[PDB]
Amino acid sequence: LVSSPMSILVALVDINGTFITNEELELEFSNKYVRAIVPDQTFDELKQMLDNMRKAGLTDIPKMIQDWLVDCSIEKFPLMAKIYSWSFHVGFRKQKMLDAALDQLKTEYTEDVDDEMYREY
Amino acid sequence: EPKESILKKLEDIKPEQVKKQTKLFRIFEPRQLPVYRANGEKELRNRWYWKLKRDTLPDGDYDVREYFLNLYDQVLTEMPDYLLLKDMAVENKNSRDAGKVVDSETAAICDAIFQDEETEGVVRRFIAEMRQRVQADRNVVNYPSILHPIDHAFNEYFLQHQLVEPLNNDIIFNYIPERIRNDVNYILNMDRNLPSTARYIRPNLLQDRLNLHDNFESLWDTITTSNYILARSVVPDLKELVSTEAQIQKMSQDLQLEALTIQSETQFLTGINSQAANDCFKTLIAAMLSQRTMSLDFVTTNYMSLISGMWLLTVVPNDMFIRESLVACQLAIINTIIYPAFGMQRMHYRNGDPQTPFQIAEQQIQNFQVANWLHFVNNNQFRQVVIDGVLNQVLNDNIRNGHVVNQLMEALMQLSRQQFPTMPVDYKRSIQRGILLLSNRLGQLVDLTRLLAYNYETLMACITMNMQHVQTLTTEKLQLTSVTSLCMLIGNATVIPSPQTLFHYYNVNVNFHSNYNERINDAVAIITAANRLNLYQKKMKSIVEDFLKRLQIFDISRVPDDQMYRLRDRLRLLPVEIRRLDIFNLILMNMEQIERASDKIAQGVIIAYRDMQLERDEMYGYVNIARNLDGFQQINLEELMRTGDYAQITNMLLNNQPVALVGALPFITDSSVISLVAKLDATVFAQIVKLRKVDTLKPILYKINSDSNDFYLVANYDWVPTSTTKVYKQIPQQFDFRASMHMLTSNLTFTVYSDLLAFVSADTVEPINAVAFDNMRIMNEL
Repeated sequence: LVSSPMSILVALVDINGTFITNEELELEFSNKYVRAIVPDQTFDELKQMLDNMRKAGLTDIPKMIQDWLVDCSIEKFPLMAKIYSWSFHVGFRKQKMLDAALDQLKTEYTEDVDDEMYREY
Repeated sequence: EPKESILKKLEDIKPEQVKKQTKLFRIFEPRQLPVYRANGEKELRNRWYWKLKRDTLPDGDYDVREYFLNLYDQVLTEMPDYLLLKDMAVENKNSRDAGKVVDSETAAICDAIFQDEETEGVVRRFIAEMRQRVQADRNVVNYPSILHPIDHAFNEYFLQHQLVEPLNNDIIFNYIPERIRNDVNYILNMDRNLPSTARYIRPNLLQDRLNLHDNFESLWDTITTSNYILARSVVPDLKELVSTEAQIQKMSQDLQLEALTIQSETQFLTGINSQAANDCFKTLIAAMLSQRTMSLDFVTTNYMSLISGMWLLTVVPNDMFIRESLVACQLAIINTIIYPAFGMQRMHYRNGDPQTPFQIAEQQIQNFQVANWLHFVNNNQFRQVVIDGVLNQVLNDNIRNGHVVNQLMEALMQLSRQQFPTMPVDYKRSIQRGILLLSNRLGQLVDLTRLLAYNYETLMACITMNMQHVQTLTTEKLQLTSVTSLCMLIGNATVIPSPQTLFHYYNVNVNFHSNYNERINDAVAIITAANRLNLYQKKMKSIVEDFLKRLQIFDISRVPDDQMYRLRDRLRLLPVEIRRLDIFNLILMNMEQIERASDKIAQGVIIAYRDMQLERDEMYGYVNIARNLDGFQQINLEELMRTGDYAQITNMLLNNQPVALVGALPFITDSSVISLVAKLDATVFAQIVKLRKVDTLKPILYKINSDSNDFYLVANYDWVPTSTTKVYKQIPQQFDFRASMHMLTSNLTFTVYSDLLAFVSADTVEPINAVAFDNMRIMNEL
């Protein structure tokens, strides 16, 4: 729940200069400027994610995300990165092997697939 | 500041605020007032007169001129870029055809006049005939409007001097710079046919009228820094650079380095990485584009730095480098590579010498290849060419095709064959190793020179302001290790500006240029208007501060006042824009009429000492108004207040000498006949002698008619009132409904567009097949 918004947040920050990988750790830096293009559906998904946060009893984290959403600046993005990192420290989820496996092998196979696509693949 | 903040400021500039008129500009309104007979008796019928909508004119002639400067500012704010009168149209409820009029205020006047019982039937007939006419063939529409003549003049100027022009696909295509269209490496396409009723607004791309490149060194430094940041932002990034590890290993093999010394190497290999190569590419192209001076940073112990500097001075005109750094680099090259190669004694070069080290070496060197390369480096300069109306700095055609790289190579080869008579063999070996490292990549160097030139000219096609070549206050530091990295790591991958990148760069330049010109126009208009309105107590520093703040790339906290006043002086010599100038001409023509319409101030007071009959004016009855100051000596109240010398006025008041005190004054409207008989109007001037102040002066205006409490005296004694004082003031103009009807004409409808290049889809050919000006591929190495 807490880590979900990040997948959208990265798409809301404009690039004002960036790094470019060359060979395995080597970075050449660009002054390129890129504006963040975000459709309304993505904003609806982010709203749904914050609603899910609040439905689970979260008040401070969604409020922080909403406050950051006023400007969507990279200078205040460290708080978003902080929330993202903190989400993973609530421990592991060592559920039973049966439930975890059944979740993994939960398949809905169909004969109604695109034969052309599968043959090309 | 951080470069990112500067880039954000530059890329946040919008094209221009587009103004639409929603209501007709109006200084006047009709107002119904009671009228009185020639004997002062009230009539049963009122009359409509023209009055100021917002009567807020101040006291004092200077303050009135200030008010009119403020009015000029307001009108310029209300001046629209385009106008469609169908938006202003409202229903005329008394129209026979149920037609429309503009604006809603006209409809309000029409309703008030029609519903009034005192309205002549001809006026009601006329109101019934008021309707709009649509000519869809010409895309025109005419609407009736009720306007004061000054209001009509202003609105007519707005209607007839709009800024929108027809837009079509050909205009959109020609909006692209001609050199981008001429380039065969870009394919341009459209998917829309713009309608015949489409409109657009041309940016004001006039060249710099302030000439900030001349003697405004700090402002020019700021401008050049902004241009440099923008150019860096748009310069493409190098790709498929030779692997730094692989190239370092190859260079170690060529140098026969001792094992494990690659990390510690400082004569050839230090500072070689892809980041430095990309930074060198960006720095060179951006500095040339923005015409920003460059500073060379190097360590004389690094021979590779000197050989890369030889290449750099071959390809980049030497005027692009600050003199001291160029001199140091040339001296290192001469004393480390050339003179020791030819056995010449080390050059003892004097700091401040009129000649560069290469200029001396060219005379002193007998080898033809080395001397020829030295001469070319000495004389390699930009060419100032006006292309498509923009001044540009063009590289030599031999640089553009990479041919100079051969000349340099020849010199280098001749240096590799020399004996170095005075040096140990290891010195010759080191120089040969450096030359070998550079010359193992001769084809790559030719390709890199051609790529630099092509990217430079392609991005130069997108510049809209003149490329003025002048040394800047500060420099951009270029490390020669970055040049070495660029030389040693550049691959065979052709990187050229993306068409969308070119369009964005051109749009940013256009927006900056248009903002510059529009703020120049605003400042010039305000300064010229203030000068023509004789606002001698006005300090124009605020105007220049607003101008610089709206330029949005200068921090005014670092701009002293003398520089701002120099900017004011330069702006003061520029002509005013045609629209602003015509608006100010209208205001100058009509300001006397606007001021005399005020009911809050009078134009003066005539202090005579004889009985002058009160004038008959239907909207006043009997009133002690003077239509003109004829036959009276005039004392200017503004001059009296400015100088503070009350000797003349005191002498005239003590000696009962008839005079006229001229200037915007407030007055007391007293309707009492007993007050007039008591001669109170003559009692309001002693305070001038008492206190030597005229700002408190408030002449009495008598308004004697049947509404006066003691008007029977006028009626029962066949007596025409007389007064010894008069108020220099005008009477309101009657509102004639028929004479105030004007058919305002506009276009029925059109659509205005802002970003023309949004309609252009542009692609690049495969970079392997991208060609240069000479019709050959930019890069041919394989």
